[PDB]
Amino acid sequence: NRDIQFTSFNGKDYPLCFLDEKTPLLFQWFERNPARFGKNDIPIINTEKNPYLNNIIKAATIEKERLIGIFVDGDFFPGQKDAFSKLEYDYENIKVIYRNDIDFSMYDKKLSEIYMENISKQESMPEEKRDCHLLQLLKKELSDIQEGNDSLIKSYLLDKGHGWADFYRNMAMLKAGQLFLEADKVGDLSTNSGCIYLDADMIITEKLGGIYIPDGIAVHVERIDGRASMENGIIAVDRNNHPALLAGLEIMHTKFDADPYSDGVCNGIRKHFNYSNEDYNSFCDFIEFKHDNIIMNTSQ
Repeated sequence: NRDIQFTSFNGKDYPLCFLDEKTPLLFQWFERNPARFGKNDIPIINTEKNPYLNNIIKAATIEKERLIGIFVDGDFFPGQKDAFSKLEYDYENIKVIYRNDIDFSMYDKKLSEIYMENISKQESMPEEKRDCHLLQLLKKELSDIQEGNDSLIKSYLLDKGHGWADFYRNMAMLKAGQLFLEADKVGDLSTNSGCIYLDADMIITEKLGGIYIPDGIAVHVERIDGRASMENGIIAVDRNNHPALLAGLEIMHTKFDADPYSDGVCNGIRKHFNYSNEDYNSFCDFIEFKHDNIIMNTSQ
């Protein structure tokens, strides 16, 4: 509304920006084994203990005035893409966005460039503090680089773990509201380009309402027995190319084998706020996404 509000971390004040009740939601489904689903089924796991499509449909049915993205990748059968088109037709606020249809080149770097800056960073490293093996592996990987394969973004399309989904999610979230604009799925703003990423296990039990996040970014924090950690389930951004995620992308461009979750999000947010030596815990209550309307499918 009319007046900007502030919060303090480490004695510095920071602007709270306001994600209105129209801010889009983004879910993600990157599927290794489309063959597990019926040939004309929605290819998202939907079982009583894992009701992920139901969670997404619930969010869409609760937040009628929000766009609901499903950012998808994997070799889907053509009748599963047909199922996805039917979902968009059934629920007019659900918008399916294929990774394949989005250009991520503006966030790319040559593997050769990352490898060689790391070599130079080590080889020039004052003493033998050098990781002998990292130096050795870097020089060999620099050698086995195919012509149209010198891409940090293409490399994550061959990632064998969580890195395939988490790297692309970070870049989807660098695009934020502009993701819907890029996919021609808007029915938005040149300013109001915020977005809230939610993991498909999160359940909106009722209407989110307006949300205040600090300096335009907030993350899932989990607490177990009084210890807090930042988590990848919830990322809320004030706009596209939010500086914290660019900080995270900068680490992904410099640190060889950087983790897209702990470097691409956590470390990036950390650098943006210049944290480090203070309490992780006090930082975690600061950066935490406040909702109270998003439980997981493991609660009573």
